[PDB]
Amino acid sequence: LCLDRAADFLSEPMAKEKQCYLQQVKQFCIRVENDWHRVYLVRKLSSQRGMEFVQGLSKPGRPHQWVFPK
Amino acid sequence: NELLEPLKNLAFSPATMAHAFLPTMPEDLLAHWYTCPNGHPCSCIDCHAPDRTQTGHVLGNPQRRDVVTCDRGLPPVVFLLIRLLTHLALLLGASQSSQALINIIKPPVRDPKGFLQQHILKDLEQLAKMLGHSADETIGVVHLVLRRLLQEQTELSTKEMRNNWEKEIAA
Amino acid sequence: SILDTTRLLRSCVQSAVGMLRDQNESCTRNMRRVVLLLGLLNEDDACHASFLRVSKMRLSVFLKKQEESQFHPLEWLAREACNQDALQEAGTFRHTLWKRVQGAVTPLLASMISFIDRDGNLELLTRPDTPPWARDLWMFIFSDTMLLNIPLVMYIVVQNHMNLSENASNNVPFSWKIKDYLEELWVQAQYITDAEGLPKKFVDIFQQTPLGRFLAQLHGEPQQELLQCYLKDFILLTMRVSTEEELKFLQMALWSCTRKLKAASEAPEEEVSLPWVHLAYQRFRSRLQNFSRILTIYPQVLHSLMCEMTLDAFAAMACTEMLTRNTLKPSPQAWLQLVKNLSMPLELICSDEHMQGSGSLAQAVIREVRAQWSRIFSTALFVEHV
Amino acid sequence: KNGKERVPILWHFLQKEAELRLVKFLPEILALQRDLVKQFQNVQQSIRGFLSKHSSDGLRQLLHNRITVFLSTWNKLRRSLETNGEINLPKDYCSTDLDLDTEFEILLPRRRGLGLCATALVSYLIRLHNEIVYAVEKLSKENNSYSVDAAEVTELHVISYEVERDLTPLILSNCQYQVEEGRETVQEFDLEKIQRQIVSRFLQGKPRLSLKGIPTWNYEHLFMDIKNKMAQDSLPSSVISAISGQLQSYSDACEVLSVVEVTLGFLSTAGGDPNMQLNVYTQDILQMGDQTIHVLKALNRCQLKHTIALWQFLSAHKSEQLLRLHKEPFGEISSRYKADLSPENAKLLSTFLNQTGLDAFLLELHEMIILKLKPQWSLRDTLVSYMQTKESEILPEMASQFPEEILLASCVSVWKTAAVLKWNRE
Ligand SMILES: [Zn+2]
Repeated sequence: LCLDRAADFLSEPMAKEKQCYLQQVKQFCIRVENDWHRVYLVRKLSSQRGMEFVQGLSKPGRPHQWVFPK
Repeated sequence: NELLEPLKNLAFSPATMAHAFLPTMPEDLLAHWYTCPNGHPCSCIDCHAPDRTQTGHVLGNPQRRDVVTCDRGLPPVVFLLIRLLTHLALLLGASQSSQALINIIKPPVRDPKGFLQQHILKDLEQLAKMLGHSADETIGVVHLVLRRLLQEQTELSTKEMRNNWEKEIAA
Repeated sequence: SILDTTRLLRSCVQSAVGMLRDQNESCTRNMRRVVLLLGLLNEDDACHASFLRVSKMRLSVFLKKQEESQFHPLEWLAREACNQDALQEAGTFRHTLWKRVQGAVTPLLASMISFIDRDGNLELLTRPDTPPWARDLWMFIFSDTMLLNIPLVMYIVVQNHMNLSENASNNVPFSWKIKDYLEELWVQAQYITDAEGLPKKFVDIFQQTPLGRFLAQLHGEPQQELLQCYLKDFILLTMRVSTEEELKFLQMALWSCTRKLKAASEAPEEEVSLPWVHLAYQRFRSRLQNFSRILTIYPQVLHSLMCEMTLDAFAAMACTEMLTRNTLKPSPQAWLQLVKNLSMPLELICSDEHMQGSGSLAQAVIREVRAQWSRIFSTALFVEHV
Repeated sequence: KNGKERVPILWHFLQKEAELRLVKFLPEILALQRDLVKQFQNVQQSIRGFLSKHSSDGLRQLLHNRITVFLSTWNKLRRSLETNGEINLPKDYCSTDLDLDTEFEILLPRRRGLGLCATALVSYLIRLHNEIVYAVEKLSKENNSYSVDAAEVTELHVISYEVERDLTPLILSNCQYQVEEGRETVQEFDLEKIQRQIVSRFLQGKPRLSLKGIPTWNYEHLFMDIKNKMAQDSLPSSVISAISGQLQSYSDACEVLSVVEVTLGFLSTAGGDPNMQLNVYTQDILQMGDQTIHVLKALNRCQLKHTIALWQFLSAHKSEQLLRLHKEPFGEISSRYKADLSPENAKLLSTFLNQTGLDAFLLELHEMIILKLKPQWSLRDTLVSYMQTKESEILPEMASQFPEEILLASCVSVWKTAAVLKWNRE
């Protein structure tokens, strides 16, 4: 549910609360060392906004690259 | 199929459909309360004495569009798909002749292409909500509908014929 | 001296009342209106004399306002001379001028009547059994142009809010205006103060108002009576009632709520004013609405009933007992529907989120009502399914 | 799942869910409308301007919140009212989102003009409510009507809910998940339980929208009200001759007419006994004494059931007097109706008059002039229309002899001619 909330936040085309939440979620995905969390985040973001937006995030110079596995 | 002829016009001869009824219209239901001979509604006291169906494209800002409501006995999903096909044909026509679609669209607007594109995006969102599938799967559902309309084998000058065409395309 | 203003008014009463219309189509109201007016437009007692004086003062204010939007209002007689139609219609010049004053005073008198004959308030002035405080408050509100502000129009309709019958009158004069004034002061205090402290600020604001300094002079029996009366009228202005026993039960409930508030009042139980009524209602609005909905769904509770609000809990217990005895009667269909319609109110009563700070009395009543409603509801499910 | 027959209540609720969500605001908008009506009653005549005249912070912000609620509701279902609305409205109204800079007429509930908007909205809301209730009733199989009319509606008889606090939880508790062995998990919605949990409403309402009315004189309305509340009649020949002889003066006629007008008003408001003498009703029930000195001699024979006719006669008489003196009896009438007639028109009018009762014709024409014309319309079409609207005794003379060539732009003149002829006979 947390990853779903984060994906809905990142799907928005963000005032001191969603930013802190996404930062905490990034720290969590970095710390827990689990690929499945990032996988589910990617899958939800895709189901929300097509795989084209996901692949666009996959490009260099993007602020949402941690969503992808290593 | 002949059911594709109206759309064809809207896609290649929209000028012929400037006075046509589209499936994307509320279809005023009136055609309780009473009306005085002066034109004042009352259920006299106020005055002391005892169709509205538009044409063309009468949907306003796509933003305020939230929920799809059908008043002609059709499922909301099929109604939405029909509206989406209609919007695609209207976008094709605009690209072909922008002024025809500007006259069809009520209230008029500057850029018909972006108008219909936003309508299509809102339609896809509503369809994904009312079907649960992903965005890609919703687009694929539209592609499936188009495939079926192709494989299977007028000008909507009348509201009744418009509703009949809606029923046939839904079937 | 220049004019017999009394006879002028008394001559314009019929024309003033013939321009009034009652929303509820009160037929016999106009005749009683003119009768009470002719009886009050006198100087027999100080009451009639004060009525007449205040009427003349208000009419003079109205006429001055009207004349301000004119050119040479002193030159009205001349305009009546320059106008031949009025002369040939009235005959003599004297009668022309008399009729001019009459036409100037008729609509103003009619508006004043419409604003002081809402819900049969005028009866309070004439009924001999009317308490003294009632007449005093009537004349105070009539003499306070600031409070009983009457806009000037430049036909008429009387806004009868309460559903009083023929010859029935609000127990408190100008109850509607007092209610509106209190609501205005309440919203003001709310905008000006916190969530807590609003009661005290509202009470103080009202006590500093002329109406409050006046009602404070009433001590003992009258005060009590007044309060009671107000509550009654208050309910009639807020809740649509069916019978008088329902109104009495709601009045007792609201009085218990007011006693509860005033007991937790930051102050001794000195005297209960009107603001406490509004505070109690706002506090226990949902409970009272629920009690009324119960009395409406199962009116039999009324005849099945015989510091703190407990009428709702006892009404729920009565409903439970009746359904237990009337179980499956008059037949499974009507009984089940009645149980369903009472499900939400009893569930509300049978819940801690709606009752707070109540007494172990109401707590025990709610406990028994729950132990009974579980039974009734299991039976109702068995009915509606099996 | 063919729920239209398996779960009709849920079907109808889901169809109009987005619109039903707004019914919870009907109490607030109705309270605002009632407050405005109370404040703006007995007054013939923007939102930002209406708020500007409130230095009261509390009441200012309260009214502003109510107005904002109303405007949000209106804009949310503005288009719906344009088509799916029993009350017809022009497209310009339901075509633009409104704000505090909008005209302060929409908020005022009226049956014509911008004030219709509010009314319409309310109706729609009520309708929606009613509809679902009907459905519930169609599922209840017992016609228990708890009708609570608009005069008193709180947040207890209106379908009020929240999608993200009431309905979504209710649904997330019926998405029963089922799992076989060797087959992937599956959802299933217990539709019947959803309907049962949603149908826990059991309430009803009705329309009695609060409004004011446009005007706040039409003697026609008074006459109709009296005829509905009372039975009238026509003055005989004896009473006519008596009043004519007694009322040799304009002032006396006008006094009698003032008494008649007061009586007409009181009767329209309440009504009375047709056969009760007029002087009696005036001196006893109304106490119209101290000024009925000479009038009583004329109204000794007149009953209340003659009042209306009396009025007419008196008025006519007055005009007639002014014509015997060569004065102007129609100063209040538009001078456009004062166009003279051509010789052929004069001959036709003379022919029609010689074959018609001058007295009744003059009375009816004067009544019509004073009630309506106070030009090119047909004095034959509109005249028969006015006569049949009141179920009057349609004579054969004027219906089969009135020269249609005569235009209404000279009605008065025509009338005048007739009077002159009468004055020539006497
Ligand atoms: Zn009308």
